[PDB]
Amino acid sequence: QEFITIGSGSTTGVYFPVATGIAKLVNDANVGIRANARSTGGSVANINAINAGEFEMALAQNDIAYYAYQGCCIPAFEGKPVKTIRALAALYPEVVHVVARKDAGIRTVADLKGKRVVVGDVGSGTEQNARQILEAYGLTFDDLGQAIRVSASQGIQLMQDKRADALFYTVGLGASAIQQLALTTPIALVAVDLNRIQAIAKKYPFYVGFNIPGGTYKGVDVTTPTVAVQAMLIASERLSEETVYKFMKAVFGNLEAFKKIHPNLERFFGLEKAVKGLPIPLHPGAERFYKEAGVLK
Ligand SMILES: N[C@@H](CCC(=O)O)C(=O)O
Repeated sequence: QEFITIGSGSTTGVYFPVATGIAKLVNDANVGIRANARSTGGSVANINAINAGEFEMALAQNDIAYYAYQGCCIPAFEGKPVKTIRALAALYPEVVHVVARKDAGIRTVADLKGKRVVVGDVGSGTEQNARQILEAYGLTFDDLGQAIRVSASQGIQLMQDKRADALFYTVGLGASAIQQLALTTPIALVAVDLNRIQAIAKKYPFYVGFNIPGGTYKGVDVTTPTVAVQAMLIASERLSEETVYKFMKAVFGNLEAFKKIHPNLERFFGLEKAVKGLPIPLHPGAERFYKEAGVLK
């Protein structure tokens, strides 16, 4: 068998269940691939691991993938393009969640000054968005009381224990980590003003407005106006066309099966959307798949 490891994120985010379900589905297709998901810090770690030859595929944010491919915009990639990544599919929106304890004196992003904040994991996309958003509100990590980098499960535990005041997570709606925190702890979601971000859209062009419906998380009954990017499935350029083509048919050829993997896929995924506005080139095997499917002409 040909072994594929799919980098993901924290076990209580959305990448990890999605990657796990993708891996199972391609294994079940009996196409000579043996796939597994791996938990990681998220997008930056995942791209680095593809480039290093450690992972064959991963989930990543569209913004981070662009920055990697261009060698720009964030410190992790500035100065050295990562041209070894290719797109397979745009998947679903990843929303910037800014979670605050209700007792912490936080109603806006500006209130994070002096607070203990989980800014994202080491190697996360989340941290990059947090840094950009804080600067749009006139803050740096140094203005925080503590800038904490940990996994989603560690981060929610800190907020449960009142060892953190707030937590950022760029993640699909309905992440277990967030759901679990809302069940135990009085929390709110802090708004992120797109227009304040928009002042920085020249530099960071992938933010879109996104409104988290009220009642998504327990006790959070009001809507939350924030911003989103897009989750993507990416792959090494070094994977053969034939391997990627077979993978694509096994995973995306099976649309009902694919959408069962996570509610975000059922809600948001579609084949036409999968190829729209991509930040990096498609893998040849994906191009072939989408051409046959009639999605690319
Ligand atoms: N987009 C997040 C991870 C989201 C998830 O694990 O679902 C990141 O790159 O850090």
